[PDB]
Amino acid sequence: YSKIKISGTIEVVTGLHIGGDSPVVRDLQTKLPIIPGSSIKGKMRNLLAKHFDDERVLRLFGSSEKGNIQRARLQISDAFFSEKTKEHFAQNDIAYTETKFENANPRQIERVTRGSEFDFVFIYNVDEESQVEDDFENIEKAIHLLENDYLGGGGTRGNGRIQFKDTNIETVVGEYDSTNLKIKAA
Ligand SMILES: [Ca+2]
Repeated sequence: YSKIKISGTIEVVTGLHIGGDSPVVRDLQTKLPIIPGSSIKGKMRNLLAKHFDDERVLRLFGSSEKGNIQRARLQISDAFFSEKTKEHFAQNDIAYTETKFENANPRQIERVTRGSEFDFVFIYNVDEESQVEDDFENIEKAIHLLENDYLGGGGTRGNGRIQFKDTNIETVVGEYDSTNLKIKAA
């Protein structure tokens, strides 16, 4: 048994709207935009399932469907608005959200602006040492699929594109040697 921490940055590539007229979802303590763990997870899971419910998907993301309750190896935090974004956007006078009319019948839609970065954390639970590499390959695949799709609303009109970067993998509990694990971007 071991826990492996995967951390890095999610960068908004096109305006991101994940909702709670239509405000974006926020961290209740800071009032800043947040990318909920369940949004990231839901898309990774769906995209990976669609790529191959399939045991490689299930053991990674779990299932609460009737008769087959398997626990998730992979836990996905909320991704929080980074300090670096705060400092950079503040100094250079860049908007971190903005509100547009949709495409008094138009809805008013807020989005997180491109260049906004969020710190993310995934925790991987080593329930089976022999499966870690295949699992990390599948996590990598899921991230790639997510980068070629979108999060949130307005996806099919171009919104919600994101990019993962500056990822780091550390064994935080246990002796599993994770130094050879790597999430290859693109
Ligand atoms: Ca490492």
